[PDB]
Order: sequence, then C-alpha cells, then structure tokens
Amino acid sequence: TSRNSGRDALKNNILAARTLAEMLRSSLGPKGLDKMLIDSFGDVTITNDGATIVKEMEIQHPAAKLLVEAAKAQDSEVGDGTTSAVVLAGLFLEKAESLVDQNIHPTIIIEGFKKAFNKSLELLPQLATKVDVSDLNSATARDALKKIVYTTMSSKFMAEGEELNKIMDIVIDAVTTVAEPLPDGGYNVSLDLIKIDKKKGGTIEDSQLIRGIVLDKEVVHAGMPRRVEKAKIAVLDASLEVEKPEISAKISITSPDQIKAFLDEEAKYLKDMVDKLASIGANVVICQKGIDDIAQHFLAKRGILAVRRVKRSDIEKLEKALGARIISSIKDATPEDLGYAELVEERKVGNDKMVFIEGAKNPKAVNILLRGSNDMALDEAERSINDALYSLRNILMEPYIVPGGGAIELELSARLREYARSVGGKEQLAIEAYADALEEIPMILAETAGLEPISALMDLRARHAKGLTNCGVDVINGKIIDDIYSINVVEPIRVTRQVLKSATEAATSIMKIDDLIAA
Amino acid sequence: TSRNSGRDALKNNILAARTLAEMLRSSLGPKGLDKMLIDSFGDVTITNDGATIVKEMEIQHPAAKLLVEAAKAQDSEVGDGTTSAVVLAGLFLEKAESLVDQNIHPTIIIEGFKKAFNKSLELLPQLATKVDVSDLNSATARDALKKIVYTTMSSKFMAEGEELNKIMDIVIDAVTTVAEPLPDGGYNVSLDLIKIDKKKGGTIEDSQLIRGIVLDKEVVHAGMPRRVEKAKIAVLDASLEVEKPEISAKISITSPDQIKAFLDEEAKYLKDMVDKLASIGANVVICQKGIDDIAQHFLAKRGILAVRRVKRSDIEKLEKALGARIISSIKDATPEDLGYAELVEERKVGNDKMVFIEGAKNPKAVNILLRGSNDMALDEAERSINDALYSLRNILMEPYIVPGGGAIELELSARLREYARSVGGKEQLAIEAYADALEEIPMILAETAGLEPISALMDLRARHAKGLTNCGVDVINGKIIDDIYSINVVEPIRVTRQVLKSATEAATSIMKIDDLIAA
Amino acid sequence: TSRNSGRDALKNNILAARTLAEMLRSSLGPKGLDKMLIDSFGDVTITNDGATIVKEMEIQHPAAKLLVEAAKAQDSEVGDGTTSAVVLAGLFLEKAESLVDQNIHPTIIIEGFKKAFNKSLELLPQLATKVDVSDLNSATARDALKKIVYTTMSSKFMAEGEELNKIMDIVIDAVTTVAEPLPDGGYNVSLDLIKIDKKKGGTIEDSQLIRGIVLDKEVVHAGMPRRVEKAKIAVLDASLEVEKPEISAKISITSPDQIKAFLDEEAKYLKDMVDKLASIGANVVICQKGIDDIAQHFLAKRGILAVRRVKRSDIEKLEKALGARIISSIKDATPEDLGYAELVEERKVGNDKMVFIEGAKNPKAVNILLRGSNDMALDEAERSINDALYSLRNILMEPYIVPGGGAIELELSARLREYARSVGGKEQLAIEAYADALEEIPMILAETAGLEPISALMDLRARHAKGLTNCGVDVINGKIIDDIYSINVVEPIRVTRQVLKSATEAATSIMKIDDLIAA
Repeated sequence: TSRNSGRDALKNNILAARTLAEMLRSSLGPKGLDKMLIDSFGDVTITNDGATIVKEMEIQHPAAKLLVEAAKAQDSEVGDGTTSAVVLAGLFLEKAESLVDQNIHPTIIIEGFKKAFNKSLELLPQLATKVDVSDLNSATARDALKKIVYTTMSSKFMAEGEELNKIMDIVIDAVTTVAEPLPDGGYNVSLDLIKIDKKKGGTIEDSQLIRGIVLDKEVVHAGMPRRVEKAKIAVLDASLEVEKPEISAKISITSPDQIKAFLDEEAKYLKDMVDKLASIGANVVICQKGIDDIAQHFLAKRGILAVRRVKRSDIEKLEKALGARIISSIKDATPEDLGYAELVEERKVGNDKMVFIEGAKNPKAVNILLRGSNDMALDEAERSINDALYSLRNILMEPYIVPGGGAIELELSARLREYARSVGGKEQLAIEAYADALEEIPMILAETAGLEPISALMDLRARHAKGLTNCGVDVINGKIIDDIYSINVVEPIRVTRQVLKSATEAATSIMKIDDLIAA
Repeated sequence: TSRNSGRDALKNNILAARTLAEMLRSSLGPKGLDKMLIDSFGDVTITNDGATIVKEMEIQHPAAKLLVEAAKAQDSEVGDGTTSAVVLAGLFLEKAESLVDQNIHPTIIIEGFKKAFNKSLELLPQLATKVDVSDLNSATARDALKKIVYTTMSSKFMAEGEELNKIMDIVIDAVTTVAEPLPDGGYNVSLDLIKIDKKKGGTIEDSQLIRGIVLDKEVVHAGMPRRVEKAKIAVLDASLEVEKPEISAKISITSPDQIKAFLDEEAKYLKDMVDKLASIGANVVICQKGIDDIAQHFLAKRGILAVRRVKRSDIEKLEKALGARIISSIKDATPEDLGYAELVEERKVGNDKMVFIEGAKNPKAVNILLRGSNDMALDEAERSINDALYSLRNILMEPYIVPGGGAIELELSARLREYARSVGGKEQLAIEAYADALEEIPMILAETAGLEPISALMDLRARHAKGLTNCGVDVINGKIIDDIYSINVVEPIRVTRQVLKSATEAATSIMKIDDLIAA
Repeated sequence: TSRNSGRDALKNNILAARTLAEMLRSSLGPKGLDKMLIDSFGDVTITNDGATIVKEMEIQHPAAKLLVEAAKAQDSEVGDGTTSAVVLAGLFLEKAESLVDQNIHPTIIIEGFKKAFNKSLELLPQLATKVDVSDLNSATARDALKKIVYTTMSSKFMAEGEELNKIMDIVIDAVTTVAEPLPDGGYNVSLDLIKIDKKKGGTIEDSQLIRGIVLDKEVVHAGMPRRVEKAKIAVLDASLEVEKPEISAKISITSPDQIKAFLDEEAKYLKDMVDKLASIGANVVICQKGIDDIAQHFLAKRGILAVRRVKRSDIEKLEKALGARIISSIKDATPEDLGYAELVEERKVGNDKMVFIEGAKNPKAVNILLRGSNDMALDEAERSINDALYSLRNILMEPYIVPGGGAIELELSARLREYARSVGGKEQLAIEAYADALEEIPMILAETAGLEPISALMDLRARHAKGLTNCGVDVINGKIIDDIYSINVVEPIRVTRQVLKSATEAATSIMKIDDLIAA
C-alpha cells in the first residue's frame, strides 16, 4: 500500500505536469515538431495538434489526466491556443515550486498569482487595441478581421498561401453576414449551424455559398421528380414504414393469396401515409428514418421528391434555415410544420449526386461548397476554413485585438516589476515570479523556430525599454521585428484571456491538491 | 489469534484516530487542501470533503469504522463543522493519552472531561448571543441571517462573490417565510419540503420561488391541453394500464381478430378508469407509473391533463401542497381524495418543458427555480444555496449565534484555567487538559493560512487577556483581528455545540473500549 | 556510512541522554536501587553511585560520553548530588526536545535556558539562608553545621548511626580547627593534607586526631632507637643503597678476596651517606626507597631512627607539617632542607607497629587514627568521614545553606510561572518548560520512597499556596512535612548550585551540537 504525506504527492503531481507540458512544447510554435501515435488496431497518426496528441495517447499519471480536461475545453475555442495553455500551466507551476522552495506556502503563492492575474485583467483593456463593432456592415474595408483570419492561417500552416486566404476571407465575410449584433457590441456567432461540404474535381475559386442546406443522401427511386421550384419542404421524424399492433401474432403461410392480401393491407397503410404528406401540400419530403419501397412508388406517383436517411445534424440545420418544424405523426399530417425554399434539385458535383435546397429568408444556417482538386488540398482548405472561423468567433465575440507572444507579455512583465514594488509581504515574491513566467513566453517562440533564445530575450527587453513596447519576432522571416501590429501579426484578445485563465486555474489546482487514497 | 492486554488495544485505537486526524486537518479550514480518491474502475475524484473521503474509503482500523457513521450522519446537519468534528475528537483524545501517561485511571480522566464539558455547556448559552425570532417581520431586518449566509458562502469557497451572496440571501429570506415561527423562538424549517430545480440559459437574477411544485416530467400525449385553470388534482398510486385478473391463464392465439377482441376488451377497461377520474372531478392527474396509449386517447377526449412518472419525494410535496390524499384504487373511484390547485400548465425553462402547479393556500412546500448560465456556475450556485439553507436551519432552529473558531475557544480555555484551580485531585488535571484541547483549535487556523501557529496562539492569548475577548482571525487579509463578530463573521450555536457534543462522544467511546475479538 | 539531516543527529543524541537519565533515576536518592557491574576478570560489583556506574560501564552513545566528564569533575566536590546531577541534565533536555517538536530553533532554547538559569542565580542568594562566618571558634554551637554533616551521612546509609555520628562530630570539630578562615565567608580547607589510618581491635570511641604524621612502615633494624626527642628530620628521595658508579663494567668475579673488597667498597659508600646525615645533625631519616643492611648498621651506630620505603603522598604531608624540604642529594649534605619534630617514636596500635611523628609547630596537615571493632564498622566509618568532609568543605567555602530537594525548586517554579507571563516570544515557552522540569525534581523523591508522584506534586503545589514554601518530603516516615529544616535536613548552597550548574551546562551542550563524522 503506497502512502503519501508531506509535500511528497506535490512533487509527484508537478513532475507529471511538467513532463506533459515540456513534451507538448516541442510541438508548440509554428515551426515545431509532430509526434507519431499508434493505435491499438495499428493505425498510425502523425499530428502536432496538442489536444489531438493527448487524445491519441493513454494517460498514465493522474495529474496529467486533470491537465488534459483543461485542454479539451480550450480546444473547442482555440485549437492552437490549447497547446499554448498547457505549456503556460507548466511554466507557471515551476515558478510555484521555486516559491515553495523559498517556504512561501502554497496558499500564499495561490493568492499572489491571482493578484498578478487581477493586474493582468485590468491591463488587458488598456494595453489592448479595440477595433470597434462595425466597419460598414461588419466587414467592409475589412482590415482588423482580415488581419486575424490571415494571421491565424499564416501561424497554423506557414509559408505562402495568398490565393487560399482571399477565398477564405470571402467565405468568412459571408459567414459574418449570418451573425448579428447586440448593444454589447459582439455578434451572435453560431459555428454550430454552419455546414461545410468538400467535393473533388475543381479549384478553390470554385467554392460557393448556399443559402439553404445541401443533402448528400439518395432520392433513391427512379420515378421521383429530381428538381422542384418554389418548394414547400416537409421534414419527418417518424419512419415511412408501417407500425405493428399492440399485441399480435404471426403464423407460416403457403397458400399464396393470403400473403398477397397481407401486403395489400400494408400498401393501403403506406398509401394512407403518402396521402397525408400530399394533403399538407408537400412538394419535397425529407425523412430521418427509412422510407419503404411502396411508399416511394406512391410519393413519385403524387409527384413528390423524397430523401431518405438524413443525419441528425443536417435535420437541426434544415429546420433553422427553412422553417420546417418537423412532423412527428404522419397520421396527424401536421400542417404548419412545412418549410420554404426558392428551389430544390439533385445536382452531380464531383460526379456524386447531391440535393441542394437554396433561396432562404433569414437563415442562421447556411452551407459552403468547398471545391478543389483531389483530396489533400481540400482537407487542408476545410481545416483552414475551420481555424479561420474559430478565430472569427473570437474577434466577433469581442472587437479587441492584441498581438501574440511579443509585446503584451513583455509589457505585463515590466508593469508587474513596478506593481510588486508597491506590493509588500511574501506576496511581492509571487508577483515578481509571475512576471518571470511571462518572460518564459517570447524566447521559447524564438527557440521552436530555431533561434538563440537568451539573446532574443535580452534584445526584446532592451528594444522595449530604450525603444518601444510593440516589438515582436517574425517567424516567416525568422528575425526580431519592430512594431508587430505594423507587420500585421495580431490575435483576437479572447485567445489571450482564455489561455492565461486556464493556465492560472490549472496551476492553482495542482498546488491546491495533497492526499491520495486509491482503491 | 490477535491478542490485547495492558492498555494495548487502546494505544492502537488512539493511533488510528490520530493518524486519521493528521491527514483530515489539512482539509479542515478554508485555505485547506483537496484530497484524491481513485476508483477501482480508475475514476479519480479530487475534493476537499474529508468526511466523504473517509466514508468512501475502506477502513482497516475498527475504531475508524466507528467514527465514519458519525461523520456520515453530521454531513446532512452541516458541511464545514463535520470534517472539523472528526479532528476535534482527536484533540481531546491526545490530551487524554498524556493523562493516561501520568497513570490517571480512565474513569477519572473521563469524569473530569464530563465536568469540564458541563461547565462549557452552562457557559455557551451565557457567553452566547440571541437575536430572537426576528428583528422585523420574519427576515426583513436581515442582520443575523445576512452574516451567517455570507459567512458560510465564504467558508465553503473563500473568494469574491457578492452578486451571488445577495441572490442566495433573497432565497434564504423567502424560505423563512415558509418556515413560520414557534413559541420556542425558532421556526419550523423543513428541507424535506424544499425543492430546487436548476436550468441553463439565463442568469441567477432569474431565480424565483414558486407557490406549488414543478414537475420536470412529461405531460404525455399531444391532444391534452397544456394548461388547466382551476385545476382539481388526483394523485394516483396505481398504473393507468389494465392489471391482471384474480386467476390467470395464457392462451396461444393466431386468429388475428380474437387478438383485436382482447385489445378492445382492454379498451373498455381503460375508458372506464378515465370516466372514473372525471367523475371524481379531476381535471389534472398524477400517475406514478406507466399510462396506456389507449388511455392517453381517453384522457385527451375527456379533456384531463395527465402527467406521468412523478418520483416519491415530489409526491410527498404534492400531498402537503394540494391537500391530495392520493387514490390507492381506481376501482373504488374514491371521491374526496382530491386536491386543489389554482392552475396547472406546461412551461419552458431553459428551452426544456416542465409542468408547474401553483397557487396553493398557505404553502408549506415550495419549489425554487434556479436559472444559471451554462453548468459550472449554476452547479456551484445550487451547492452554495444548499449549504446556506442548512446554515439557516441551524440558526432558525436555535436563535443563538456565537463568535466560534477564535473567540469562544480562548474565552473558554481561560475560564477553565480558573475552574480547574478550584477543583482538586486528578479530576482537576482532566479539566485543565480539556482547557488545553480548546487551544489546539484557532492556531491551527493560523497554520492553514500559512502563518506560524505557536506564534499566533501566544499573541492571540495576550490580546484576548489585556485587550478583549472577541479577538478572532481574518483569513482574507490574513491577520488577528479585534471584534470578529463586527466584521460580519458569526457562527450558529448549533454547529459548535453539536460537534463538541459528538467529539466528546467519540473520545469518551474510544476511552471506554478495550479488547477486540474478530471471527 | 550513516548520514543525518532534518534534526536527526540531535534527536538521537537526546535519546541517548534520556535513556541515561531514566537509568540513573532508579538509583536516584537514598531509598534507591543498586546496579550490578561485573568485571571482565570476574570481580562482581554492586553500587548506587552514579560517578562509579558510569565509570564501570562501556559507554556506547557519544552524547552520554560527553555526560561522563561532568559527573567525574562533580564527584571531586560531592558524591550524592552527583548521582542526582546525571538525571538533572536529561530532565531539562527532555523539555528542550518538546520545544523542538514546537519547531523552536535550538539557539532560542539555549538563550532561554540561560535566562531561566540567570533568574535562578539571583534568587539562590536571596532565597538562601546565611549561617555566616566560622560561627564562634570552631563552630561551637554547632546547629547548622550539625545539620549539613548529618544530612550527607543520613543520605548515604540511612537507619540510625547516631553513636557513629557523635564520634564523627568530635572528628569534624577537630578537623574544623585545622581549616583557617578567609574574607567574606571564604575558607582554606584541605582534604588532600588529611590522612586517615584504620586499626582494629578496640572501639570507635578510641578514634583520635594526631597533630603530626603516623607511618604504617617500619623502623627496620632492631638496633635503632624506638623513641626520639627534639628530632631533626632528614627526608631522603634517594636510596640508602648504592646508586652505581658513573661509568662501569660488569664481569664475572671468582677471586674470593676481591669479592670482599668490592663489598667493603660498597660499605664505605653507605657509611659515607650516614656520615653526611650525621654532619647535618639528623636524628630521624625518612626514605622513599630502600635502606641497605650495612646502612642500617651505621644508622644505629650514630643513633638515628630510620624508616625505609614510605609512599609519595605521605611525604608531601610530612614536608608541610615538619618544615622539611626533602633531599635527593645526600652528597651535598644541605642542612637547611631539614625539618623539626618535638618527638618521633615507634608505637603499637593493635598488634601493629607504627612510627608516629607528633609535636608539630603550626600544622595545616593532620593525620587521623580510626579505631573500631573488626573491619566493617571502620570501613563504613571511613566512607562517612569522607562524605562528611566533602559536605563540610562546601559549607566552609560558602556559609549559606538551603532546603534543597523540596523548597527552593517549588519556589523557583512558582516564580518562573509568573516570570514567563511577563516574557514574550518563544523564550517564555522555554522558561515554562524549565519550571516543569523543577516539578520533575521533588515527586520522584516521593515515588522512590514508594508513593504516587503526580498526587504528591499537586499536594506540595497546594501546600506552598495555603501554607509556607519550606515544606519537604519525609522518606523516613513517607509523608509530606512542614518546615524541612526543622526535621534537620538542609544542603550547603555550593552542592546544589554546582550540580545545577553542571546540568544546565550539559543540556545546553547537547542542544548546541550537530552532525557526526566517524573515521
């Protein structure tokens, strides 16, 4: 029975978190290193994505399992920032151990890091830049939004991609349109109701928006119509297949006429169901479940276009964009649950059939068709559209931008080694150690990119002090570079705020934790 | 065989409680540390709850198994004092081991602790302060109640949170009105008639009391009304399905009409049951089991709003609030078992449907609807309110308050070392060792906060002696502080007196026990 | 090899001294218990003396090897107190270890111990009772002196011994005259110049002082005088045998006549040696080596009373008492190194012959003849005179007495628990632990006498509060008793003060030392 007391556990849980952190940090910055991760059934996985590397890995040390939940939540917000937050938690934790070493006590270290965080939060509206709510209907002149969706793409893929960024910028500007504004001055951004389909056999300039939903599923039957104009769409929850009685019996039959009459009873149940769809005035129908083969014959006879197995995600999207509030009971044929589209057709794209519903009054749910050559350039173009949207949801939900890893971090360190001077007690040691951790940002960027770190740090300090506090480094040209917003490299403020929060919350928790009793 | 002789079992039974204590004292106070408890299924659980961690963990010393049932029982009474009550038992016990070391017979050591305690007990109503029933109406002058609800929130958390304190305070004001007052000078507070439902998608300012009960639960078929005005309520213990006859047989059918004739016989039973309810006068019904589909048609035709699966606790509330005395038997149709509601409707909270019964004469049983943001602040606000209602039930069921955890302890220890002079024999040493035990509380508060315990105690000692007896300690600015009650920090008498009652119980029992025979 | 950190080395050295203290506590006081120490040659040894128990034993813990040197040096001053003195060091030391458990750095404890001891030293002359000067001639009234001498004898034997005591009082009183006095309560006292001879076959009552030296050795050849009046005493460190030629040879002589002439050559050198003595005019001769037969023939012829082989100690006393100055050089015949006696005779005590020099101008050096029955009553009577002379030299060099072991300590212990109240820091904590050690003196003298110690402690605490500070413990009838000087029991202040110096010296020392490097 392994027992523990006496700061013994804290040295074991700092050690696990430092080991997790200094392994994801070789895979941090834009020029860093990808890991390979092999699965139980042998599948190989290469990524530098740091919430993916923990996911693709069985986690053997309990302190490392807690740190992983912090990354998961952060990855839904910023899929780069979530690596960065794990390293930041780690670099916070080894200043916490130095302070323990000096005997400052973990509670006092916890309260001095929180007090450092409070100063950081009243410094992130002053030192940050606010670009305001609207340039001429949210996106005209574009600039500030243009800069963060370019910067994020340039950091997360590197090299040149100017003929990819302009199509992504247009695609982003159309998603920006969906979203609308408040006297909070952010935007209602629903990336949930956004849907992207990628199809071979074109080029990226050949991507387009649809103001309605596109369905991959089959119209399935030869007799059906394949294009509908001024389409009234029923979305149906229930199966288009007959339901058995409450209590019931079956027997084996030879005798072939009574088998034909069982079928003919079941066909007057499907033809009843169809008459109900057609009674509503339904021209299209969408069915979440199967549709029986007889019911498809009668839907084509009434001149009505059916789709089969439409997946769960596509049904919320089809609701929110057309107004179809979705029939529960075929029998009740419910009459106002009918939605509206300008047009509905089956189109071949990339040779695959696809049914496109388009022309929709005020949808929060649109579909983007993403064309390219074969597959690797298309997967890469989806990922680019994803990362750009996630950056857009941070600038939209707060119109503040800030540069990342060069200016802010150094200014926070210098204002804090002025704050800690007005601060007295064994609280000044925690504020000045929190500042030192900020200086551990900055010089690690220059080291992932293969530069000397201690000379880059000293040189950033010396230019920030005798020159100005806006300096940073250019990873693409790989050198120290004056006023980094003038170099056009900026982040949404919500990626800063959220990764400094999830680093001060997680490091506070490994200090806050002592005993361990295991079954 | 395991043997025991010569105070052997007892030294080992003291050892068990001291080793339990020396691990539990680190999560006792409100700068403390979180413990870790790992499942046999690999689920890690980090919490600062120490009475839960002993209850949940296998106990291999029989004298720690005795102490868990008391720890368990006390956690429904209070949530900070029960970790402390466990530690408190040790602190009298390790002064008894010294007395035992000085060869003093265990009867005399017991009898002086009993005397010391009787002296403390006639001093806790005298040094103690009474605020009576009220200062205005029930709760309007709030005062005493404001300090215990703000203090408890502070102990169970210890960080900023005033816009939560006022809202939780309004909930406490609302609950007292329900209570209503006794000639003792208490109130009749019952957590067994209190109900809190928490729902996402707004804020805590959108919390309210309800005069009746809210059922999360389904009102069934679409065809019934979703609101009833001047509702006559049946609560029914049986199913609305047709039960099995007296003597019973199973027959194999493959004729399809003689199965439909069995179903239509069942349908004349269900249409009866529904006619019965409507003869009783009932407009609404609660059915504590399943409802047949045939009967949901018959209820919707007779215009009766039925609700399904209302759990046993909720049912008790519906009885108390509606004057419903509950149909045991539909067959007897029994017609004065009927309650009365001003209205019953289905309403959405946080998008989700919920059935609310409200407008209830002289309601003793209330439903609180707790809106919140997403899940973590809302979950935390439900937990904060629970701990504040349990602290309101302590203050309400005895209108005595005290400045415990600093002042009460130093005043008692100094009164005992005057009492103990006036007593003779080895009984006088038990009274001064009991005094000495009150002194290990208080300074342990100083060690938890990262300060020097022995230096706090000696400084606290002179300041209570030349200064003033209501000296405490502040763990927000981290200092010894004169008049602690004046800084809005007081304790109900009942968390102190009771945990001092069950710790003197625990230490008296472990003194009374010798051999150990196990089969 | 074994390393140490974390306070370990110092904890392990407290344990060695704490075991030594609790092993010497079984031989604490005159009711105590004897140990058995068997030699490697098989001599079995039974004793209660702690300077002897420590000496006969192989000391295997270094801190206890440190403690052996303090016992030795104290044993030169007094022999009962020194048994108490090994325990006293531990008894402070085991309060030092409690203060370390309190986290108190050893430095603070040393400086605090120093301050308890400094308070005790300005109270040990104020609480003390002063006998003053030499109290009329040779202490003629005796009283105080009778009590310090009885107390030491009463302690090292118990029982009666009254008819031994009275003769011992005639011997102390004759010894007191020898002693001669110095300013301000000083004395000149020499037990190194005191010589005791014991002869059997009479009564204790027949013991006497001699104001001259008694020689156990013999006057040699029968032809020498048996009594000499107005003797000129030559003392010779040189043989009265040849001392060999300067440069020489050794051969085998056959030659009978040359054998006689070599023999006659040796005889003229002895006769020379006598003629040098006879030219000085010597009547007695003392030889610390042998005397040749020829030289004894020539000593009888000149009329000279010679003793042969007398030991080195006896010569220092005869030199001082006769005015002699001791010849190594018979050849220089240097006539002023010659001492003077009124008389020298050979005299019978018992059946033994003895040579007595008596009749001495101005002795500060006397010889005592101790007669008794057989042997055991004389050996016990020697031990008693020894122990009594070591107590007398302590009242004589400082004429202050105290009721120590009951009075003095409790009055210090009540002053210190009032003193530590006016005291601050962890220096009050160190003083209140010293006050507690004083309570460990006093009750162990009552557990030894066979009673319960903790009941005895409270009853003296109370006695010192309702009545007066001068009570002590009766172990001869096993009770506590008012005014202990009236029972005839008191210590010389220098036997209490020195054994309390050497315990506060020891315990301070074991606290100042760390680490252990062993080669």
